[PDB]
This record gives sequence, C-alpha cells and structure tokens, in this order.
Amino acid sequence: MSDIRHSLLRRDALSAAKEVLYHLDIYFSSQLQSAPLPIVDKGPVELLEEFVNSLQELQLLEIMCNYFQEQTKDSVRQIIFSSLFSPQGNKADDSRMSLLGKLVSMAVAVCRIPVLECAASWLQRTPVVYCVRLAKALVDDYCCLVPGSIQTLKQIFSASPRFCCQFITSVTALYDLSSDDLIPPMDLLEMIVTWIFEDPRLILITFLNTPIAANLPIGFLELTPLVGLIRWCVKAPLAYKRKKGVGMDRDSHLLYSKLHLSVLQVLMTLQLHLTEKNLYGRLGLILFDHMVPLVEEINRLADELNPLNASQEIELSLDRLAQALQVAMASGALLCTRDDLRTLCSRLPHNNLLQLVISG
Amino acid sequence: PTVVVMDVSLSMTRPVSIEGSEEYQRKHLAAHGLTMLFEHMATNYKLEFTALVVFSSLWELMVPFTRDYNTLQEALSNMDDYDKTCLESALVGVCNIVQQEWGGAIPCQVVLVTDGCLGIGRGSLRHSLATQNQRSESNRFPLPFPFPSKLYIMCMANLEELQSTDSLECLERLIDLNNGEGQIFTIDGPLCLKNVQSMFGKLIDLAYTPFHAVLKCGHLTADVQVFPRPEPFVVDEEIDPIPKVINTDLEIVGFIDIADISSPPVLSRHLVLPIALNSANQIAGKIPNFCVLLHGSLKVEGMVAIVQLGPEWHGMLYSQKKKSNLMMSLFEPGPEPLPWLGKMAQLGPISDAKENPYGEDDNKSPFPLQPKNKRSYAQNVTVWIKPSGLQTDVQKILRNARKLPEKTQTFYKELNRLRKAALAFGFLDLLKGVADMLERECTLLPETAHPDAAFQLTHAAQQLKLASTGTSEYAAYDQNITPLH
Amino acid sequence: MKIFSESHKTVFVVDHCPYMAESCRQHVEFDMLIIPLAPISKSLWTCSVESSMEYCRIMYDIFPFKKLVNFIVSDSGAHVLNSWTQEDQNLQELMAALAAVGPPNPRADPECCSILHGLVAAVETLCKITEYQHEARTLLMENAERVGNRGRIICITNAKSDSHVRMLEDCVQETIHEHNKLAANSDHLMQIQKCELVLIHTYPVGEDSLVSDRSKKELSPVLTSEVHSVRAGRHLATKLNILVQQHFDLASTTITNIPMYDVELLHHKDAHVDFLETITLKWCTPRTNNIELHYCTGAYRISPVDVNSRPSSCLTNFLLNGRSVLLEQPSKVISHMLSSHGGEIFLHVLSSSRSILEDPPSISEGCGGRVTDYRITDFGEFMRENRLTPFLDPRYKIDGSLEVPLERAKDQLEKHTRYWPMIISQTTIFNMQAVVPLASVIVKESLTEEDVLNCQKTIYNLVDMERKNDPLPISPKRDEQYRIMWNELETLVRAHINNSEKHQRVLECLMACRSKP
Amino acid sequence: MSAQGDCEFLVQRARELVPQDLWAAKAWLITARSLYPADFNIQYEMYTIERNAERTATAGRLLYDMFVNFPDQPVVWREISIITSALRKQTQFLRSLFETLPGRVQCEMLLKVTEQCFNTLERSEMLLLLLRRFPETVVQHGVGLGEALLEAETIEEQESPVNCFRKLFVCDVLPLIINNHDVRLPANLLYKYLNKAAEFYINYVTRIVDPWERLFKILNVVGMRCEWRSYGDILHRMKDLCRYMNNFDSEAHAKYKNQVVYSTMLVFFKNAFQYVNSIQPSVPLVLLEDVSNVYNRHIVVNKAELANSTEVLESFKLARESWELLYSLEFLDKEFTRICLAWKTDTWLWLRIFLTDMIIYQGQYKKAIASLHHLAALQTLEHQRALIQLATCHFALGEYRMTCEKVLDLMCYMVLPIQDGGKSQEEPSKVKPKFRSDLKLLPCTSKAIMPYCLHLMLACFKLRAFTDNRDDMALGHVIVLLQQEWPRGENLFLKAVNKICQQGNFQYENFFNYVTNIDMLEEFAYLRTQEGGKIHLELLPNQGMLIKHHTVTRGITKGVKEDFRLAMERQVSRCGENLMVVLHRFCINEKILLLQTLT
Repeated sequence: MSDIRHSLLRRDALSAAKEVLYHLDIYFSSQLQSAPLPIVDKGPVELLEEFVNSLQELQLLEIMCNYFQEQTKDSVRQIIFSSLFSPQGNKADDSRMSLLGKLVSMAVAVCRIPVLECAASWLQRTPVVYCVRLAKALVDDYCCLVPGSIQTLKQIFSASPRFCCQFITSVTALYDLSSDDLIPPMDLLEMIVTWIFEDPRLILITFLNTPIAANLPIGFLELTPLVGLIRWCVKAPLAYKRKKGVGMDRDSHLLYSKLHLSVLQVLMTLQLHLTEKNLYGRLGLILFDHMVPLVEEINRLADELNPLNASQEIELSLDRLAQALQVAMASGALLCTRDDLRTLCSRLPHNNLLQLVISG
Repeated sequence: PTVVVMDVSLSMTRPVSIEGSEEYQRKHLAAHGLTMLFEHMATNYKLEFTALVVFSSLWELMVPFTRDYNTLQEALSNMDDYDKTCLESALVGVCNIVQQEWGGAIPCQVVLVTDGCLGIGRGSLRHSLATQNQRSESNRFPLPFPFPSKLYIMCMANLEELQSTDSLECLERLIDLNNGEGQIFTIDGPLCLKNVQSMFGKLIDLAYTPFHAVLKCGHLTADVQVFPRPEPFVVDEEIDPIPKVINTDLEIVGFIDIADISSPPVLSRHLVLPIALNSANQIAGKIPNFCVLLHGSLKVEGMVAIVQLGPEWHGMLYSQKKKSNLMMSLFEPGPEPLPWLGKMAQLGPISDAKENPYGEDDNKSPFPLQPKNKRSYAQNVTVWIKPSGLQTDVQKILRNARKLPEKTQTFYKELNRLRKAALAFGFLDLLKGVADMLERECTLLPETAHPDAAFQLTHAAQQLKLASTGTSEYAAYDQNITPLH
Repeated sequence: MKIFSESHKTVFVVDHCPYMAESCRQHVEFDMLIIPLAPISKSLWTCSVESSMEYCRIMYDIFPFKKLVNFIVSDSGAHVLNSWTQEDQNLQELMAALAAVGPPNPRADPECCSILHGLVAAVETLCKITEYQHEARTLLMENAERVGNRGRIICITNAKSDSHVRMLEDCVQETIHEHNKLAANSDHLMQIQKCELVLIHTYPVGEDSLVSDRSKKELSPVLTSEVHSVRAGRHLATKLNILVQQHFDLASTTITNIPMYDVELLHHKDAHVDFLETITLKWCTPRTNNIELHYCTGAYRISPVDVNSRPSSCLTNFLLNGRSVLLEQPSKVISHMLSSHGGEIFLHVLSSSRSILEDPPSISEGCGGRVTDYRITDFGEFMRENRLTPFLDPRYKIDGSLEVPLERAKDQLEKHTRYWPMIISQTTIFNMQAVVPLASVIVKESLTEEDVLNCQKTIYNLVDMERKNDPLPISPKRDEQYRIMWNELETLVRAHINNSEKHQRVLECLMACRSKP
Repeated sequence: MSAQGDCEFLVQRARELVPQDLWAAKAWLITARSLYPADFNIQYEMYTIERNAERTATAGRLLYDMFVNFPDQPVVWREISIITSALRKQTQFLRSLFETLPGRVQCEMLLKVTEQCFNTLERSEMLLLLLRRFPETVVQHGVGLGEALLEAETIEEQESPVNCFRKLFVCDVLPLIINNHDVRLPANLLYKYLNKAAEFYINYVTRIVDPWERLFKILNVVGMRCEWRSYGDILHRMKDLCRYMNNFDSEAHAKYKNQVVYSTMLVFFKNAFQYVNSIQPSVPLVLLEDVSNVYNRHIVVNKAELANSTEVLESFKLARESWELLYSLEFLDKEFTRICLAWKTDTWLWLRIFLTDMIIYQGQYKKAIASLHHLAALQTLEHQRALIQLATCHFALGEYRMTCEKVLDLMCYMVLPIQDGGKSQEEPSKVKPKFRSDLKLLPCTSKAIMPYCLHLMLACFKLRAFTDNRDDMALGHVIVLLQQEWPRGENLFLKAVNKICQQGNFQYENFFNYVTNIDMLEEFAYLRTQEGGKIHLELLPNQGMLIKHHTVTRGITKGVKEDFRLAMERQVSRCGENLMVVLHRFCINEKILLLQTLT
C-alpha cells in the first residue's frame, strides 16, 4: 500500500481520491475473489483518511456518485461505503459524517439508488448516535432549508424501499418527542405518513430481507420502526398538549390516528410474516426493554400535565398504548406475559381499555 | 283545287270539356275553323276553286268546285250526322272527282279533317293500312295520289298526347304514302277556340298565302299576284336535288313573235293580276298601271314577253272566252327549254346583229333554229325490215331504169343508195340480184333502142357484178358508181 | 329518272363468227315484175345488223341528245366501232363502220373465236366516262360520287346450247367484277353500278330453239341476265322494236283517218298521261289561223316505224312543209297536235279538261283598268324593236369578257325604258312627231355621226316650231306647252347623258340653244 | 362481568368515532377482534363500516370470514340476498364485492341461497345464475333444473303452452345443458325437446334476438344427439337420404325416419313463414289464375309489385317439395299427421293461408274451397282474399256459374276507385310466354283486381254466348264487358257484330246505360244505315207495355225510329268518364244477369 500512497501524492485531491477509490475497488474485488469474508485493513482506512472549497467538495461528491453508479457489484459497494463512513473513534468522524450527509442528500436529489442502498446497509450496521445525526441532517436539508424540497424525498419510495424503512427508523429514534424541539416536523409527519400508507410493507421489508442469525447489538437501530412508530403515536398527543394552530393540531391528530391504525395492521400481517418463517413465538421485533422507558415517560407527562385539565389526552394516549400492546402481543411480535404487563402498567393512570388489556 | 274532306262520322259529335263556357262538339270546332279558312280563302285567295266532300260509311260530295264561298260557308252548318268511318273510300272518291274535273296535272291540295279515332275494322284506316300496302291489286291504296296533290290531315284530337294513346302512327304513315309531302296538324292545348284558330292560321300561312311578285320590264315596274302559287321544281334526284323556285322579281328580258314560239312545252299556266299597294275602282282604277298596258299591247300586237324568273329558268308572259288576261307560263328549267329556239342564253337584241334578221318588211324570221344533225324522216334512210320496203325500193330502181336515158342522175343516185346500204349491211346477194335484174331489163329493152341508155345500164350491171365479188375493187363505201360518159 | 340512268349507255355487240353466216331460211320475193330467180334470204348477221340499226335509228330520232350507243362486232378481233362523243354517235358513221367491217368470212376459221371477246370489250368499254359524265364530274367538285354509271349491254348471237349461255354468263360476271376492281384504283374509269344484260339469240326459221327463254335472273347486284330467244327475220326486228319501246319507256301512236292508210309513231310515254297497247288518234280538220298559241303541257319528239313507207312519207312530208296537224282522241275533244319546228316533228300534248284558271277577273276592273289613254301602239313599237334573235357567234366585250347576249337584251331593255310614260296624256314630247327621231335614236348605246346630224336637225325644227308658235298637242298657254315639252326633252336626254359623250354634246347643244327665261 | 358487555362497549366506542375518526374506529374494532375473535357483532361492525367506505378487497375478506364463521346469522343471509338481487353505482359496487370472493365460496353461497329459496320461479332464477357463472355445475343441476321447471309448469295447469317458465326453459336451460358434453341423454327425450322448442317459435313468430337461427341450431344439436347452411340445400340432402331411407328397413330406422320428419317440418315451417311474410305481410298479395287469353307450373309475378319476388318464389317452391315429401312417404305421413294434431290446433292463420296456396298451385280445387270455408270461419280488405281465391278455384275448368256469382259479390264491396289508378301506369309488357296465361300474384288493390274481375266475367260470357243462337242478354253482356282495355277486344267484338248481322235481333234494353264507347256506338249505327239487321234496342224504360197495351196506330213509327238516333246522340254526349266506374255500375245493377250464366 506504500506504493499506492506514494503514487497518489503527486496528484490533486480530487484525482487522488478517485484513483485511491479505484484501487480500493480492485483490492476489495481481489480480496472477495480470494476469500468469501474479506478483512478490512487499516491501510484502506488511512488512505481514505488522508486522500478522501465548496466547489472542490461538490466535484468530489459528483465523482463519488459517478464511481458508485458505474460499478455494478454490490459487495464491493457496501464494503467500500463502510470503510469510508464507519466511525473509527477519531476526530475525523465529524468530517466523515458531514461528507456522508452531503452525499446522501445529493443521492436523494438525483435518485442514486446504489448510493441509497449503500447508505441503508451502512446505517444498519451503525450505532444509533450517528444514525440520528444523519437523519437530522437529511430532515433539515429536505424540510427546512429549501421549501418544497420534500417532493424530492417523495420519489425515493420507488427507488430504495430499504432506505425508506431505515430513514423512518432513524427519524423515529431521533424524534422521541421528549422535548418541544424534538417534536417531528409537520412536513416530515406527512412525509412518513405517505411513505407508510402507500406501502404497508415498507416498514417490514428490512425484517424480511435481513437473514436473522443473531440478535442486534446493544445501541444499534431496531430491525423495524414499529417501536418508534408506536412511541410516536402514543406520546405524540401528550407533547402536543404539553406545547400548549388549531388546524395543524387537528391534522396532526388525524395523521397520528391513521398511523396508529396502519401500525396495528402492519403488526397484524407481521403475525403472518412471523408465521411462515417459523419465528412466531420465538423472535420478538418489539423488545420488552423498550416499553418500560415509554411507560415511565408517559407517567411523567401525565403527572406534569395536570390530569384534571388533560383527562381526554391521557385517556387517548392510554387507549393507543393499550391497543398497540394488544396487537403486538396477539401477533406474537411482543413475547410477554400478562403479569409483566400488569406490573409495568401499575403506575399508569386508570383507563378502561388499559384495565381490560391487563385483565385480558 | 282544294278538296275539303271533312269527317262527319259519329265520332266528332263527342262533346269536349272546355273550362268556363258551354260544351262544344268537335263538329262545331271544325265548322268554326273551316269558316275561318273559307273567309280567308275568299278575301285574299278569291281565285281558288274549292270543294267540300264529306265522308263516313259512304262518301258524298255536297258542293262541287266553286269560287262562291257563300255556298260552302252555309254548307258547313247544314251537315248531317252519319256514323262509321271509312277513310279509304273518301280518298278513292277524292281521286276520282279530281281526275274527272281537272285531269291529272293540275295541283290539288286535300285539306282532310280527321278526328284521330281512325276506325274499328273492315273499312277502317288500320285494316286498310296494314293490309292494302302488301295487297294492292285493283283496290290499290289511293294515298299515292296520281297528281301533284297535298294531303293536310288536321287531326283535331287534343294535343299529340291524346292521339299518342291510340293511333297517330297510322296517320303519319298515311302522309308518307303521299311521298312525304304534307303536314300533320295537331291542336296543342285544351281545345280552346283560340288554339284551333291558331292551328288554322298555321295552315293558312303554310298553304293559302298568295304569291306576291314584282313585274319589271327594264325600268317599268308593277306589283302583281301570280295565281296559282308556282310549284317548286326539281331538276333530278342525282345531280341537283335542291328544289328551285321562281324569283320574287320577275324580269322581262325580250319579246318573241307569237308565230316563232309555236306552242312551247310549258309547266303551268299562271295568271298575273296586278295588286294595289268602290275604293279599288275609284283609286286604283284611275292610277296608271303597267300590267294593263303590257296585256293590251301584247293582245293588240300578238306577241309574247320572254321572262327570266331564275338563273337558267325562263318563261313567257302572253295574253289570252271573251275575257282576256295576262297569263304567264313556265318552261322546264335548263339551258334550252325550247329546242327550236336555241340555248336561251344566246338570244340577244336585233341591234347587236349585223343586219335586221327579222327584216325591214317583217318578212324574214330568225326562228326556228334548224337542228345540227338531221333526223331520219327528213333524210333518206334505207330501212328494209318488212319485205315491202325492199320490194318498193327495187321496183323504184327498176322503173327508173326503164325511163333511161332521161332520169340518169336519179337512177344513178338511187342505185348508189342501194349499193351503199348493201355493202353496209353485207347482204351481197341483193347486189348480185339487182345486177341480174338489170341484165333482165336489158334483155327487155324497148324498140326505141336508145344508144346511151344501153351503155349506162350495161356499165351499171358490170359495176354491180364486180362489186358482188366482195374484193377491194369497188367495195369502198365512198366508191359511188359513176355513169359512163 | 336523271340523265345518268340505266338507259344512258347501250353497248351493242354482234356475233361475227362464220357460224353466223348461213341464210335464215326466210327467202324474200323481191322479184315482182319471165322466169324469176331463186328467192334470196338474208344472212343471220345481216338480219341482226339490220334490226340493231333500226333500234339505233329510233334511238337517235326520239333522243338526239344525252343518249349514246356503241357497236362492238365480235370477230377474231374485238373492234369498237364508234366512241361515246356526241360528234361520233351518228347513223351514217355507223353505216360506214359496218361497211368497212365487211361480210363475215365463211370459211376463214370457224372455231378460232367466239363472242366472249365482244362481251369483255363491252364491259371494258362500258366502264369509261361519257362527255356528259365528265362534264357532270367537273361541275360537281369534291363530291362527284353521286353520279351512277349504270349502263346496258345487248348481244345477238347463235348460241349452241344453254350450257354455253351459262358459260358466258359466268364469264361476264367474272369480267365485270374484274373491271370494277381495276376501276376502283384508277381515276379516269367509273365503276359500274348496274349493267343490265340482254342475250338475245337468233336462229333460221324451221330449226328447233336450242335455248329456251329465261326470265330475269340477277347473278350479281351489278348484272341482270334477261336472255331472250326468237327466230331471225321479222321476229328479230319486232323483238328489238319492243326492246327499244321497253328500255326508254316509249309509247306508240296510231294516227289514222289520213286523207289521201294508218301510220304509227313512237314517242315518249309521258304524252299519254292525259288518257290515263297503241293509242289511236284521228286527223282532224286543220284550221289555218284559228288560234296560234295553244296550251301544250309537253313536247315529245316522234319517230315513224316505217319511215320509208308511203303513208308515213306523205304525213312527214306534209308536216315538214310547214302546216301542223291537229289530232283528236276518241262529244269530240281537241287533243295532241303535231308540229314541225325546223325539221324535228313534235307531238305536243294539249289540255282538253277544264282549265282551273277559268273566268279570269276582268282587266277592266283591276287596278289601272279605268284608263283609256294607254300608249298601246307605242309599246307595240317598243316590243317590236326589242325582239330577240339567236346568236351563234359569241363575241368578246372588252377583254376576255364573252358577253351573254341575254344580259345585252336586259341592258337594252333598261336603256329603252329610262323615260317611258305609260299614258298618252302624261307626256307631250313623245306625242309630237318632231322629236320622234330623237326619241328613237337617243336610247341607243352609242349614237353615230349621222345620228348626231339627225338629232341636231330635230332640235333645229323643234326650235323652229317654237318660233312659229304652232299648236302643239294638248296632252296651259302655248308658252307653257313649249316650256313643258322642253323640260320633258331635257329630262329625257339628261337620263341618257352617261350613255356616251355624244349624248353630253347634244345635251350641251340643247342647253346653248334653249330659250331659258 | 360478562364479555358481552365489554364487546358492546367496544362496538359503541368504535361506532361513536366513525363520523369523527374512521381510522380510530377501525383500530378499536381491530382491538376488539383481537380480544374476542369469535364475536359476530364486532365483525359485522367492521363489515358495515368498510362498506360505508366503499372498499373491495377488505370487504370481500371480511364477508368470507363472517360467511364461513357465522352462517346462522340472519344479517349475513340478508346481505347475501341483497348481493344476489344486485347480481340480477351501488349495483356495480356490489358486483365488484362478489368478484373479490373466491369462486368456490361464491358457488357455495349461490347453492345455499338456491336451497333457501321457496318460490320456484326465483329459485330457478338463481339456479340459472349459478349455472351461467359456473359452467362446471351444468352436469349435476342442469337436468334437474329443467325437469323441475317442466314439472312445475305442468302442475300450474297452463292452458297455453306459452308461459314464462317455458320461455326461460327454452331460451336459457337448453343451450347450457346441450352445449355440455357430459350429461348423457336418451334418444327419446330429444324428440320432446325439439317438440317443445317447435311450439316455442311458431307461437312467437305468429302471435328476442333471432329465434329462427337459434332453433335451427337446436335442430343441428338434436341432429348429433340422434346420431349419438342455407334452407334450400337441406331439403335436397334429406331427399337423398330418403332414397336410402324409405328403402329396406329392418327393426326401427328411428334415426333416419324421425329426422326426415321433424327436420323437414322445421324447414317447411321456416319457408311457410317466409312465404306468408312477403305476401300478406299483415298492400298484401293473393294468388290467382290469369284467364288472360280471353281473346310443372310456374308463377308469374310482376317485379314492380314485389322487389324481392325471386327469393319469395323459391321459398314457396322449396316449401312445396318439403310438404310433398312430408306427405309422400306413408311412414312419414302417419307420424307427421299425429305430430301436427298434437300442436297444430286450428292451423292458426299462417299455415291455413299457406295451405290454401298449395292446393291452387298443385291443381286440386275442391280442397281449396273447403279450406276457403275454414278461413272465412276463422275470420275490410280481408274478405278479398277468401272471395278472389274462391272465384278462381270455382272457375276451375268447367263451372262458369259460381265464378260469376262470387266476383259480383266482390264487386259490391270493392268500390274504392273514385280515381282508380290514373290513366296508364306502365301498359302491360309485351313479354310473350311460351304458350303458357298462368298463375299470377296480384295485390289486393283495384289497380290489378279490376281488370281481372272483368276478365273473369268476360271469359264466362264469351263461352256462354258464342255458342248456339238467339243472341240473348248473353251476347249483350259480352259487348258491355268487351268495352274494357281497347283495342284488345277488337277481334272478339267484330265476331259478335258478325253474329248480330246474321240474326238481326239484338235486344239488350240496357245498351244505352252501359256501352259508353264511341268505337262501339259509331260501329253500331252503321248497321241501321246501309243494310243492318234492324237491331231492336228497347233502350227506354217502360216501352214493352207501350207497344202491347196501345192499339196499332201510324203515329208511333216515327218516334220508334227517332228515339234510337236521339238516344244514341245522348249516349255520345256521355262518352268520357271512367270506364271502370261505368262497367262496375252495370255489374252491380245487373245482378239478375246471373240467370244467363247457368248455361
């Protein structure tokens, strides 16, 4: 790798990046031809670090997009994308994060399907702390800076559905509605609502296409956005009356109700999807460890919201949570017992649907 | 000569449905129309002979030819109502009466008034037309008139449409048998009186319009009326088929003594009556005319006045019971209608001739012109058809031989004629025989015994004997026998 | 029909073989007044020639013009004896031609030749054009196609059998077809449209008729076989006589009651349309000068059938002497009158039936009939002066202008009537004897010097009479009469001024000598 | 606490949210179903709510679920009945709802509805529904449905075979059952099948898309069943099989004999309708004789009166051979007679009319008169057909008496022609038949009948008067009736005159009331002039007793001579007019004229 570094030192930054990308392409192709599992060495990492103005950055991004579109072999694409953007615990991660965000925004702008699927694959094997930042950057770029740019994100549905599911998962993980600033954007609410309602299978394509051989690592994103969508539907009204526009509030409430119904239907068909795969009653896409924090924060919001003034809001939130839990545990997605459900719901406020769900 | 054959059969008593006024029978319609015709023919064609024969089953002639139209005009309103129609009998009777009265040369128009109903059979028009054309025999169809006739059929049966339903081909075939000379007349319209009046006016204008003319003798002029209207003539049907009529302006060209013209072959004797253009006697009677002077001069002097009607067509304007008038004739068109007058284009004034051919004492006469080649009866031809002719000739030649030597020249000429005929006809035995009888008469010579007579007969006999050989000694035609000196 | 009919061309042919040389067994008695010689019989050829010549004599006597006839003896050679020009279709020339032909040779070569040469020559001669045909063709320019050349051929021969008759029938049909084909391409040869054929046969009497009579048979639309058969002598003459009567639609007449026997005349049939097979007419009393201008509707020439017999000779001589003969048809009615106009006896046809122009209107009641002062005698003189005369010498007018004498007569007529008053009282100049020579001489085309002297003398004594104040005809003072007659004379001479310069001279002399107030 | 109260509370909570939040109501219903999957009320609530949203896939899913799980609920049966009624925007929506259901479930539901139905007509209605939608059900239920329909129709005691049940059976059941190649049927039921079918068309076509073609297809179908194109070539083909059929037969010959009987009947009736549809469509036509020569048979038809004359003639001729074949064979004759008597009834009218034209064509006349009596009994324009065909068959060859009687009666009621038909409408063509005056086909109007009627009477009187002597009213009637269509009566009238010339005793007493023809009036007066037989012509009413009851006086001869000419002039004045009107006027007035025709 010393000769490659020496040769590329006589070229400009963009040209050096292009030839080192080509060299990594051929090296990884040879490695995969020799062995099924190629080991990522520190040599490519440092070459990308010391080889890969606004005009120069735009030219480099365009060259990267052209290179990604030209090559047709997916394994090299994914491996090189990971080696370029996988965090290394160094100070250069921020520059890598910014470059990745700009590249993904450009790919969404010009519909670069290979780049979108590379981002989806890398984001699947990335800690959530970087995924939420990338989602935040994309949401800004396509919802706040340029008005009307969300229509560019509209067309991504027919290009890379896995990227759509991953983006939904990332934005649900980030926008946890724990604060007013963390409330999901109204445009983003329409955006995800249209994505999910156009294709109910969109939030389940990742589970179907991913070979399940081991549990997801702690701190990584969930297989499906079902937990995030359920949380959005449950605590979304609570944050809405915590922030207290009547028309926007009514539209948001209708959106959240429709999204909750679609999530229940998705869980209903996910029962079948776990059925043919022989994962019914064995693998749970909705982990038990996630319901405890949401229940605790529901209780905190209910105590803070003066239930005498927001009895209807608390009743609606508890009804939505009870419906979500009933559909999850009836579909086999939530592997839990009724005693455990009773234990976690003891501190929750009284709600006839919740008590009926607890009793069963 | 006009014969008004009016049908009187029951078919013309059928009333017509004329709008507005009362119903008229077709007989009354014919009566009114023929009344118009007779009034016109009496007022402007008064010199015309006319007759009115009525036919049905049998034809009868009520009024014969007459110039008094107050007889015929009343003869129309006193008619009977016979039944049955027989056109053939009427045509036969018309032929018979015209032949009996006028002859076979005078023109005779036939104004027939039919009804278009024809007949039903036997004597009907259909039966005779369909049969007698291919039958003829003694009862030959009389439609081909034996004289320059004119068959005008006035079929007063509505328009052509009414007679096209049943029978009009029969009528227009009937006209055809007259060599196509005639005209079928049909009343176009709803039998109104005006329409039949116009129909009869059409007939009048076609036929009974007097022929006016101007009579010019150099510069002297006169306005005349030639009655009858001259018939157009045709030279032939091979080299000149277009008929020729006389010109309107009859020009006098010369005057020929009545003795020199003899009696020329004329075409039709025509009167020439001056026409002005008691008022007539009190105005036109006193105004000096030219026809009166011409007629008076011609009658007093006794001459004619050669006229030139059309190119290569001349005539003559002579004079004249006790009544007299200036009647003009017409010659046969051609270069020389009169053979004994020479080509009429070669007759000129006596001034251009050297002397006066007529003579100072009016004794000599240029006419008649001798023919270029003499005929046979004027010449001396030798015919021998009957044996009587040859016997007469031989008796004459023998008798004149006895008179020798007195009429030697006549005997020699007769013998020359006899031998000329003999070698012309090649009947040589006759020449031998006449030699033999000359010898026989020599044997029977009288006791006078004239010396010269014997020598002449012996020489003649020897000439005939040598010519009877047939050799070219005296066989030449011009080798006339010459008596001995 | 027209001039060019089927009778226009008659082409006689005659047998000349030695077979047609024996006598006809009809010996005659030409010996009338010892022991007479043996009776003599005419030969077959002589009889045929004689009968043909009688036919042609009748031909020429009745139809001098527009009917020609040929003569083709059929011998070892084929001779045409006369052409088609009118100057050669004459009787005496035919006599000369037959005389030069000579009697048939008895024993020269009997079987060497037959009459087929005669027939082929006849069909050859018949196709030519007559002088009249040529004149008609020249007159009718660019359309001289409607002139038929139809003719007629006549044969006299002694046929052996009917097989021979059919043989030469086929021969003549073939040769007429060939002649038509040959004349189709040529120009100076017409195409026969109808050649009627007659094939008379003759035989001595006492011999059987080897050929029976055959009716009309059309072997072609251009031929009509009408083969006859009759004995020689008188029978053949009668047959040719009825032939000449039939061909030209002739007719017979039988004038009788002749003061002194009957006589027979042949003329055109149209003379007998008044009567409507020999009509019999009677000689009627010839009045000298009863009437002079008869009404003759037809003038048809006549020809005696016995021109050398005593009755016909007497009748024709009396007619030629000048007087006519008024016949009458069988209470009596006047009819056909004979006449002799220069030596061609005519048979005029009168009209005994009622004339349709009977009782003409009186000339005393027509326009102008009430005037009794017409210059009838003067117009009689005018008629006599302007009489016509025949001109056999056509002269030239100015330069190549062959003046028509009829136009000369018309011009003289116009000149003589430039001033012709109709009534005596109208004029005064013409009534005076003094100006009569001037009136007679002034109308002439060109007055001579003697004419000038005469007119000068006439005006001289006219002025003398003016001076003497003599009483002029009344025709209002004496001076008025003088001035009016002077005006009339000056009007008369003025209208003739353009006639000649001498007329201008006499007019100027009159003006100089006029006593104009 | 019972679970029913909880289910009711959940349903009510879902129901209250429908006008405000449909998706929240659906989520509540889904939760209730998850808690209580066996509750019918919640499932019906989802079904109704989704039907209020107009969805198809989910509606079909839920409908199948409730039908399988809850078949005893009356609400489900009511919904299925409404769906079936719709099958018989909401109609299309319910049609789409049924489409989403599986085919087997649809068949099961249709069978259950058919079982639950009580009315036989309606039960057969959705039986045929399920039959057409599921062709695999033809074998098991096709025969049963038709048999039950036939038995129910028989039970109803339908006096007329035409009824709704038979109409559905013929139009619907038979194509379905006979188009299948599984159900096996005997060779005898086919005879009843086409016999029932034959009754269907003739009752319908005499009194719908194309029954004639459809039933002829059935004939083709019954053709292969017995074994197991234009209408002209068939008869010749079956005729050839007869040359193989009426020959040697051993036991049954059921195949050929039955086919040549029934099939020949159908084509015969098809031609029968064709012929009686063109002629007598309800101007109608009638078949006559010609008699036209008053001065192996082929029909002479004017092309102007019938544009399609050629094809109509062939159908009639080809029908005649079919009926001839159907009666020529003795074996076929008896069965066909039995077959007709079963369902021919009174021959209706079309066959009865068609039957008569066969008789007049063949040559027999007596049966035509008898058939004509039947037509009058079964039965204005109509009386012409019975009378005019009765006249010609009465004429026959040698009657000449009843013919004049019938035409005179027709003359009395046929008087339309105030104007007749103008003057001359295409004067008869000069087409000369080869020595044939044969069968004509004229309209029922005066334009063609009027010359024919007088043609008949002239023919009868011509034979009546031209033989023997005494020239009675017989000859006088020929003269009057010869007035028509001049000049075709020329020779015959001249023959009458010649006879009148021979005897000279003509006496009609009505001559100057009928003969308004100038060509006849003019000819007649020719006799009185030259030599004629002093024709009597007592042409003045009340003249016989004037001569008889008055003493012989010499002042009457002038009047006797004058009146004939005067009245002849009077008749001349008439002339003109309409010839048919005057001839007819003589016909009706002289109805006692028939005394002479008895000769």
